[PDB]
Amino acid sequence: SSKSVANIIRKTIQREQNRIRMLNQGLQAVSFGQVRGVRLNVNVRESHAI
Amino acid sequence: RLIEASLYGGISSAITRSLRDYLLPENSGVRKAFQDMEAALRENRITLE
Amino acid sequence: VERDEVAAQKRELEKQIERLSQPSGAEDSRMIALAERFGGVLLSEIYDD
Repeated sequence: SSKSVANIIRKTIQREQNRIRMLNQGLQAVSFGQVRGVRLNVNVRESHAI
Repeated sequence: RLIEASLYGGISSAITRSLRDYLLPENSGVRKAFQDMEAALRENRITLE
Repeated sequence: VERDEVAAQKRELEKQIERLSQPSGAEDSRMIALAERFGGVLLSEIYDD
């Protein structure tokens, strides 16, 4: 019930954010014309955060 | 979609639309607990109908 | 008698299935709360992958 569900959801979210952050680093400093880097921006929706 | 988008090149429209569907794996742990806990009610409701 | 015996098998099957359900199938009745009441993590969950 309650808190434990929130904790498993939070840990899953945290793990996904961290893995994305690791993938994200391999793409730093890639030169394509005037583009110099690429990222996958991950964010949490407010209506679900509250 | 992946292969042909690579073949022709460019920022694929379809990949861009459904980005979460492509980049995130689906996790069962959050769900199956509640499917099993929910089971007794589901059967009862179906029986009543 | 045949009805009751088959019922016993079905009950055993559901209990067996239920043990493997959630969150990382274990003695979930108390273990999840026991896992958070100390600053720890369930070992079976560490070896999920």
